Amino acid sequence: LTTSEIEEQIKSSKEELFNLRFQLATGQLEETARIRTVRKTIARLKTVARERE
RNA sequence: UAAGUUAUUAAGGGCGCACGGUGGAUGCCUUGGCACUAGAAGCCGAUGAAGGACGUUACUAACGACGAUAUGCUUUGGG
Repeated sequence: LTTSEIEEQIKSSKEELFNLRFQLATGQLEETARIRTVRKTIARLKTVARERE
């Protein structure tokens, strides 16, 4: 859905990535494979929203 | 302790030979080039061009690829 697609990307996958990058810099964030996995999730959400228009 | 005569020494050097260094010629190689044949095909840009700067990865100087959807995203067919 138009709104659900936006809500999931804005509050989730964005603030979630903020914590990962923040946690890593402090030196207490393992599981590095979770950043790239979330980075590309936003790319797919913005691909559907742009073509659906 | 007479008259006469002729040798060794090699501080160093010369010639020959043996065995080592320095140096990168020669032989054998090719990821790179040069001269051509035939068939395409001979422009891009204000709907922002040709070339550039700065950025993008789990840590990333710099080469290639990408542009805040950043070392990639979707879909349609090959494997």
